[PDB]
Amino acid sequence: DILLTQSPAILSVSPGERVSFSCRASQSIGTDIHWYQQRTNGSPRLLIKYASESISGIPSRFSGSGSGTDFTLSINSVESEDIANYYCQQSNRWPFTFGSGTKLE
Amino acid sequence: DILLTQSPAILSVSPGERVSFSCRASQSIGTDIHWYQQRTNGSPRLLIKYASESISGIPSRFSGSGSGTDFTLSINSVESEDIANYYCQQSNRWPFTFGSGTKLE
Amino acid sequence: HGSALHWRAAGAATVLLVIVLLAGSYLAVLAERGAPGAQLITYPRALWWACETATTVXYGDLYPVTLWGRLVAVVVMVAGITSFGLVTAALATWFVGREQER
Amino acid sequence: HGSALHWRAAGAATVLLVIVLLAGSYLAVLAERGAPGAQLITYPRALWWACETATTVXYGDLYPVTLWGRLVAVVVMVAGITSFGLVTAALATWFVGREQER
Amino acid sequence: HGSALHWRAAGAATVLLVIVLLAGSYLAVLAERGAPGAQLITYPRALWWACETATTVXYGDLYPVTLWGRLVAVVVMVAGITSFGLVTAALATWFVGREQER
Amino acid sequence: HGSALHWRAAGAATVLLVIVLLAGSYLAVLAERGAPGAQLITYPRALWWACETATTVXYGDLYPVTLWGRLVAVVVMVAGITSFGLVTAALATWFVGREQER
Ligand SMILES: CCCCCCCCCO
Ligand SMILES: CCCCCCCCCO
Ligand SMILES: CCCCCCCCCO
Ligand SMILES: CCCCCCCCCO
Ligand SMILES: [K+]
Ligand SMILES: [K+]
Ligand SMILES: [K+]
Ligand SMILES: [K+]
Ligand SMILES: [K+]
Ligand SMILES: [K+]
Repeated sequence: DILLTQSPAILSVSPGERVSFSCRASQSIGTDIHWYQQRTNGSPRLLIKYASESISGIPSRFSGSGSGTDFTLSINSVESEDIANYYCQQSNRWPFTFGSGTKLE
Repeated sequence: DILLTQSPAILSVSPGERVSFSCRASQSIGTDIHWYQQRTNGSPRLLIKYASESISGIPSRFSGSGSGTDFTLSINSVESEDIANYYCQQSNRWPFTFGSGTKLE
Repeated sequence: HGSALHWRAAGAATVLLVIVLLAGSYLAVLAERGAPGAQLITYPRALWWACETATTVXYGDLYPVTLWGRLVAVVVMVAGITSFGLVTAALATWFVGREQER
Repeated sequence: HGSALHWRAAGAATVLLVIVLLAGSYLAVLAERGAPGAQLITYPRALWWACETATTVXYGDLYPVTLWGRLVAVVVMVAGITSFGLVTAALATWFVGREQER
Repeated sequence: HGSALHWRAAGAATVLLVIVLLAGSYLAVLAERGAPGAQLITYPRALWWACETATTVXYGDLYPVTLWGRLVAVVVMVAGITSFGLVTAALATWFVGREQER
Repeated sequence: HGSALHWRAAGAATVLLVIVLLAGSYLAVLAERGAPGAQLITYPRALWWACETATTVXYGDLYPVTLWGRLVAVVVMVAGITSFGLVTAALATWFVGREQER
């Protein structure tokens, strides 16, 4: 099955900087990657679908990019509410799989 | 031809644990992998066909998973009769080939 | 309703083809999910796949790997080929009648 | 038996096509085994390959690499194309006769 | 101008097909640029893609990944299949008339 | 020689198609050699490529990358599609005449 690798597992950044989460698939999956945010004791929340497509209700500072095997989730000017775990998910091949997750500091 | 690599060659496990044999192909072969069991001085016996399909007569603790290049044979709660050599075999491309085998301890 | 049979059947084949494309998309996804490595597993691209399948184009970007996915594929091919063949037959009938009058 | 010739031949082409698909599947595997790298080497997927070949779809998931596998392929293509073409011709004949009566 | 209708329509389909190929090439590139990974993004190969698409060949070397690129593709397929089908219908009408005289 | 026109033309299309397949094979190799990465560069597989191209199958195992290789390809497609379409038209003419007698 498709392995999604999120490295590093922890990103530490100063308030206001631009941060980039990395997601790498074990094989080409076009743009079939989706991003989720999970805060402490919360349910996951969709941030970006199909690598770059924005979702209504999500702050404009969230963006996504990449295609093939390497994907990036970016936050322009990180603020306190962005503190959470970030997961990528592929829907290119069955079964759907999740990345291991990156924590934001 | 297609090389199938079974590593490690020997798996040592406590009676009752879940064990996983690994089989890796030198190229993508979908789910065209089959698993065999050979006990001491015995003939090989089919356990799993097409990566995950079960065979009648084989204990339910035997299962298989994987697709592409990485395949796994699993035994839920290993018992004494499971002591044998385990081989994978591909039928995706001619000629059919065998893995080098993993011994269970 | 006494309009030409060849145009009625052609219309019927078109409507039926659209139904096959939609049903084919649905049934292919239903069949292909559960099979490791399958790519024909979301509806939008499944409809695109159905189109190239019905026209016999295929490109190879998407295709079924299961027995039931392939059976669905064959139905889509036949329905597509028959439909276009029925249009051609209708066109011939039109031209033949008009050449008699000419 | 004086039923319409075009429907008889169409039926005959269909039955013959099914025979070609089954024989093609068998002969392709027989031809392709022994050639390193060949993928058309088990009967179930060989029949699937024969279907997409006869309809001219293809996808590119399977294809012959040997001389005799390719010859078998060509027979399957021609039989498929001819069969569907014979159905279309039968449909035209039907429509033409019915438009005369109309 | 009282030349045979089937030859006029065949000519019209050919000219229209050429227009579809050129417009299809232009619109596919316009649609596919902006989509990461898209290969149908320069005009010369887009015209080549349009040709194999209109003939239903496909090879799989090029294909659209966007919604609008795929819609353009479907138009190209249908226009291609209809055009060739219209030629076949015209050929039949010719043969039928000539066999009556013979 | 007063045999049916539709059968004569069908025979002519077949012979011409065989010529196109052989000439296409030769000209494709001549065109594709000199282009880095080109796979359509030896005659035996070039003839196989011509066959799947003329039938519109495609598989995607072989295809031209040059301008002149692609032009040769288009000629092969059109000749193939026209030839099979001419056979279908001949079959229709046969069935139509026989249904009048029936
Ligand atoms: C002919 C269409 C039938 C679709 C059946 C879906 C297959 C179920 C998978 O077990
Ligand atoms: C026309 C079909 C003949 C099939 C022959 C099989 C090829 C034998 C391989 O040496
Ligand atoms: C039917 C052809 C329409 C082409 C439209 C191009 C798509 C624009 C991309 O947003
Ligand atoms: C229409 C066929 C012409 C073949 C010409 C070969 C191309 C020469 C490469 O410079
Ligand atoms: K085709
Ligand atoms: K194809
Ligand atoms: K392909
Ligand atoms: K056709
Ligand atoms: K095709
Ligand atoms: K293809």
